[PDB]
Order: sequence, then structure tokens, then C-alpha cells
Amino acid sequence: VCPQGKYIHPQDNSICCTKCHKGTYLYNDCPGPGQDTDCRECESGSFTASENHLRHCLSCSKCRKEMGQVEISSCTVDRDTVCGCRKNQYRHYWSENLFQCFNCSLCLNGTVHLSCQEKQNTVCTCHAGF
Amino acid sequence: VCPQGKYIHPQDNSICCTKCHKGTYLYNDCPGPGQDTDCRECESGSFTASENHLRHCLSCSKCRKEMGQVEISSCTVDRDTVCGCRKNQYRHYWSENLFQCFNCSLCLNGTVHLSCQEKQNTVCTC
Amino acid sequence: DKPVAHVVANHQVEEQLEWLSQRANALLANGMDLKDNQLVVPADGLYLVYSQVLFKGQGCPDYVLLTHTVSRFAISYQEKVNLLSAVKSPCPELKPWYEPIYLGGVFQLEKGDQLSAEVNLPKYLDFAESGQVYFGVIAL
Amino acid sequence: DKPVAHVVANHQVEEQLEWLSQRANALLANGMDLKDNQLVVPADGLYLVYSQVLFKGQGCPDYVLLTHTVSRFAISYQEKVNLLSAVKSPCPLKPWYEPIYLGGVFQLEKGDQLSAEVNLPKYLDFAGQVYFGVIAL
Amino acid sequence: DKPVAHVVANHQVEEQLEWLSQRANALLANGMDLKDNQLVVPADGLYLVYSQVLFKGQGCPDYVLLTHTVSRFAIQEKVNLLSAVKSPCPKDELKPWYEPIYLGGVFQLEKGDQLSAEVNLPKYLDFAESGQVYFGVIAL
Ligand SMILES: Cc1nc2ccc(-c3ccc(N4CCNCC4)nc3)cc2n1Cc1ccccc1OC(F)F
Repeated sequence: VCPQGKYIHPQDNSICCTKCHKGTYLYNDCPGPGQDTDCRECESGSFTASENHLRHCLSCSKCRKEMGQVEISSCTVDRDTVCGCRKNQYRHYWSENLFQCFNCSLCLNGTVHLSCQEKQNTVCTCHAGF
Repeated sequence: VCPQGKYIHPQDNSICCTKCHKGTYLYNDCPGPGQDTDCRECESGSFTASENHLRHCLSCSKCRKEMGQVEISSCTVDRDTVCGCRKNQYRHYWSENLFQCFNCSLCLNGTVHLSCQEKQNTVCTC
Repeated sequence: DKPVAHVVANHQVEEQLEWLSQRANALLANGMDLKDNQLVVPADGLYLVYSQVLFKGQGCPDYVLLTHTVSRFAISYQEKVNLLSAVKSPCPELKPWYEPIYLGGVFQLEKGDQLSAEVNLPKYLDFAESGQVYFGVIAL
Repeated sequence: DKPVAHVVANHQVEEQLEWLSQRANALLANGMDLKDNQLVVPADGLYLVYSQVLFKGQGCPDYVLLTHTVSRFAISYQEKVNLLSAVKSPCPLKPWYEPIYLGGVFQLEKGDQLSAEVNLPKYLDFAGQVYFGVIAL
Repeated sequence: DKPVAHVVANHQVEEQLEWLSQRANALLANGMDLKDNQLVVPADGLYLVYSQVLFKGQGCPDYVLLTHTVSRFAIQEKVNLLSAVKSPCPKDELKPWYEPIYLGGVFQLEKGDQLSAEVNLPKYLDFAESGQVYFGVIAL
């Protein structure tokens, strides 16, 4: 057991150590109890998005062009790439971590009941029809 | 070598022991020669369908809806679930343990030569 | 001697991929443990990590995408990270289709790391028979 | 030291998946034995059990399903039981190739017999990396 | 004890399938080395050699052929060990398609042999997420 924000030093179970912040990776453990861990900033194309004692950053995801996704936010050291859909589109999620961009329904032969949301199409009602 | 209904105790080659009945699984071996094996009944959704010294029961099968199968008999501790086909259907086996239910062939412009069996369609002259 | 795990799908719970250890020919040994549907490594080391799933479907009414992913929740990190992942589009008389997915690889892991193996659509899994859905770990 | 087996398909016998121990990259060692097309464990223990098969076809004239199954016939439970199983519908006259690979770790007892078979050997592909193997951990 | 490798696709280099070892959840051990995009065996022996790739596409505009090949350069010519071809397209609604390809086999190898795993059209690979493209070697 180490306190919050700390991890147990791998070579010496007495020394007990500061985790690294989002944006950085463990290059080398704390020399000793007082001192800081040698953490270093993620290279371009990689990131760490939480407190860690990882020895390499994680690879940034790329957006799914096959799903018509578009980059909202580029990758950065403390946050993985953020993907979305163009305006006048909505995410259809197939899985927790897999969605597809579809053009919002304009309500042909009908009235837009609920507006087109981000993760849901226009709840959309027909006129005296079907 | 142990006698009928018995198995050799894994930790002690002298002690030689009563197998467990269909419906139960070996929780623990006989302490010694006179005594009985600590066998226990299968939990719901599992079963053992023969004399055993298994350390857990096997999982019940479910029927294949994608093949239009139907439950003949439900699972139970001493017998796995039994699947089949509706009446006016026949099993087509793709593997030893994989069949599909198909509607029996009615013999249009023809005479049913052999009737529709369970694991075979109507030999059918037209 | 070495930690090993072979856990199998629960057939009784369709609509969720739930792993079971207490079954004949399912195993959990030498420190491998199963907590909250995740296999948990008992010591730092190299491990063989694998999982299989079998997806069933009767004709292709609606177009589906299936995903299968094994992921690591490390002490060192503490967010879910993909180790092994795959996607399949099995869809364009209702003829039935079967699509297996097997993932396997070798990984450095630390004591307490939690591995998970899940799919997007459990309803499409095939719990007909045993041996068709499993998730396992072997210490090298 | 530890029992191992890596057996491979017999190419000369199409229409049956027959395992061979003396062959292209094939082995049987330290008590592993091959009797009646089944690998036989020489001692209680943990084992890695694996098999691969490769299915070939030119078109899908009539609809095919392929199955591949590894199964255990234990002393402890004297009935054939699935350890690893899979089904595939390869139907896409375009030619097709479909591998199936199974692997897992299993507790086994001396004398248990493992088998690895498919439903339609005629669809297998003489080409060697059809194999069935067992490694004692 | 035994040489092992699990390397993964570089997402940062689209248009080439470049393997990475210096990465979380990518591994290189017990003599396995990675030089010039090729895994290099540290001793004569039997090896499990495996690779997975995931090919993506949105509808089928142009008809494509995908190949995935693992090959051996023994210590002085390259030999195919594992190969597969896929025509995911109709040659005819633009629905997205996913085509995974897994190759694996056991091979006798000699110290210094260099294994490589490549595809014909990297542009079609799916570097969206991690776990989807890897190349690995395990000494039996
Ligand atoms: C389809 C197949 N073909 C195989 C061929 C060989 C082995 C294999 C061979 C040796 C081994 N060792 C080396 C000796 N010590 C223990 C681990 N571990 C696994 C596994 C094989 N598998 C299954 C498999 C593939 C990829 C990763 C892991 C796999 O096995 C899984 F069950 F761990």
C-alpha cells in the first residue's frame, strides 16, 4: 500500500512513489522517498490520459473515415484524438466505442417532432400518411 | 486399478474411491477406504450425465434458434438439454452435433414414397 | 506451477457476456482470479492472452457490425486499453451464418492488472454448445 | 522434459482428417502418444491445447457449414466433451479460403484422450499447417 | 525463458505498415529483436508465427484486392510462410466493410532468420484503434 497519487517502487518495497501526470510517462522511478519520479512528456502521436506509471505513452487513435468521422480535436499528450460528425449529422453507435456519421433526417412528407441531436436522429412525424 | 464404480485417489495410491453419480460432481475425495466421496449436486444451468470424478459440472447446452430448433427436454442435473424440430419438419445434420430443422417436403404432383422421418426428408416420387 | 486461466461464457445469461470458472474444462489456477468479469494477474510477467467468440445469425435482415476486444486495465495506467481487437461485417430464405473470432497474443503484465474480454452485441453470440466462447490467460 | 505433441494432417488421405506424428514439422515426445487419431496425455497436468485447420473451396454451389472441434474424453468423465469449437459459413463461383484456429489451457489427467476433427474433410486444404498439438505447461 | 515478440502497427505512418516494439502493450523479449521492420530470431528452433490485420472500407467504389503475407528471410532468400487474399468488393447505398485477416503457423527457424509481415495496400488498413494490427512470434 502506497498513499494516493503514489505507487510502490518496483526494486524497493520501502520507497513509495509519485505517479506521473496525464501528458507524461514514467522514464524512471523516484531515486528515493523525498524525490520526484523521472516522468517525461509523450512524443508526438502518443498520449497518456490519466495518472500513470506507464513506461510508454499510448498511441493516438485515428478517426474512422470509413464511418465518415471527422476530427474534432487533434491528439495531444494528455488526451487521445476526439472524433465526431459534421453539422447536420448524428452519431449512430454500433458499440460503446464505435459510431457512424449519418446525415440528419430532413422530414420529407412530415414535421420534425424532436430536433436532430448529436447521438440521435430527428424523431420525425408524417403528415396524414405513414 | 480400482474396482467397478471406484477411482484411484489422486493424492494416495492406496485409498481407492467411490465415483460420483450422474447429477453430482466431485467436491472432495474420500478421506479413506471405508468412507464416501464428498460429491455434490450440480448447480442450475449445469449437469453431469454419467458416473464421474469431475471437479465441476458441465454447462447445459441451449437449443439453436438460428437453426429453428426447439426444446424437447429442459436441462437437469443428470441430463443435458435435448433439442429437436417441430412436427412437419426433419433434422438435416451438418455435423455430428449440428443439425438444422427444415419443413418436410409435401409431394406436389406426386406420391409420398417413404414418409417424412425425423432425420430425413420425404423420399418423394413426382 | 505457473498462473493459468480458462474461463467460458455463461449460457444461462444471454444479453451479457459473463465469464465462468466453475465448470468442467474451465479453469482458474495458481493465483489467477476472476473478479467483476475480469481475469486478474497474480504476478508481474509474460502472458499468453487469448479469447474466442462465435457469432450466430439467421439470414441478414438488418446489417450488423460485430466487435470483439480483449483489453487491459493496468495498475500502471488504470483506464481500459485494447490489447487485441477485431471487427466483422457478416451482413451485405433466411440462411444461417456463423462467424468466429479468435484473438491471441503475448503480453508483459504486472501483478493486479485486470484483463477483460467483451463484445458489442452479446445477443449475437452462440451459447449453443460449450467450447465456442472462452477467455484465457497463460503465464509464460 | 515436458510432454509435447505437434501432429499434422495426412495429405495422402483426403476424405478423413488423419493426424501424423512423423511428418513435415511434426513431433510426439515425453509420453505424448497418438492412438486412434487421438492425442493421449501421459500425466495429470496443465496443458496448452491447440489446433488449426484450413478450408478451401471454389464457389458455393450448395450451401456449406464447416465445423472444427477439439474434444476431451476423460477418465474422470467417460464421455466426449467439447473443449474448443467453432462453426463457419464461408459461402461468399469465386474461390475461398477459411482458416479456423482454436487454442486454450486445460487441466487434464493421465490417460485423457484429446481429439481434433472437422465435419467435412473434403473441404480441407492439403498444404501441412493443418495441425493439432498439445504442450504440457 | 523462451524468445517472444508482439509488435504492433504504427498509426502515425499511414501508407506503410510499420511495426513498433517501443510501446505499451507491445513486447520484445529473450533475444527477439526488431530491425528494419522485421522480427529477428535469436536461436534455431520451432516458432509460432502469427499476424493479424484489419482492412476497412466505405462502400465499394473501386474493386480492391487485399493481400496479407508473412515471409521468412533465412540466413539467403525470402520465402512465403503465410499468405491470404481477399476481395471484399463486388466489382459492381455505400455501407462500410471490415475484413480482418489472421495468419498463424508453426515454423522451424534458425538463429538470425528475419520474419516480415506486410500487406499490399496499407491505405486500407484500419489504424483507428489499438489491438487491430499486430505481428508476433513465440518460441515453442
Ligand atoms: C492456433 C494456434 N496454433 C498454435 C500453435 C502453437 C501454440 C503454442 C505453442 C507453444 C506455446 N508455449 C511454448 C512452450 N511453453 C508454453 C507456451 N504456446 C502456444 C499455440 C497455438 N495456437 C493458439 C494460439 C494462437 C495465438 C496465441 C495464443 C494461442 O494459444 C492460446 F491458447 F494461448
